[PDB]
Amino acid sequence: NYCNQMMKSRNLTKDRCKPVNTFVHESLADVQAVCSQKNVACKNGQTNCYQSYSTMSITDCRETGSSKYPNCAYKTTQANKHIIVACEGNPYVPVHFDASV
Amino acid sequence: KETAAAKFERQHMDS
Repeated sequence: NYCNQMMKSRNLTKDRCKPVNTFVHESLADVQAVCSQKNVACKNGQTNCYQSYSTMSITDCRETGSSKYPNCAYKTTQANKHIIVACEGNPYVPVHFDASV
Repeated sequence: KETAAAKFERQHMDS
C-alpha cells in the first residue's frame, strides 16, 4: 500500500518501523502558510502551534498490532482535516506536526 | 544531519 511505499521512500521505515506518520497532499507553500494563521496552544502548554483555517487532504499511516521490523505494516486512512503544526525559525516554518483537528 | 524544517518536509510533505 501507499503507506508502506511512502514510508519506505522517505527513509521512515528503513532501520525501524515508525508507529505513525501523516503525509499532507498540499503544496509546501500552502502548509508553510499555516504558521501565520490561527495560533493555538500546543499539547505541551507552549503556544508556537497554529491551526489551519481550512482542512487539507492528508493520509494517516498507522502501524498494525502485528508488524515488527523488519516487516513493517501500515493501515492507510485518507482524510481532510485542519492540520495543527508547531513553527520556529526565520522564516517561521513548520518543524513538527502536532495533530489534525 | 538535516534541519528540522527539512526533516519535516521529508517526513510529512507529499504535494
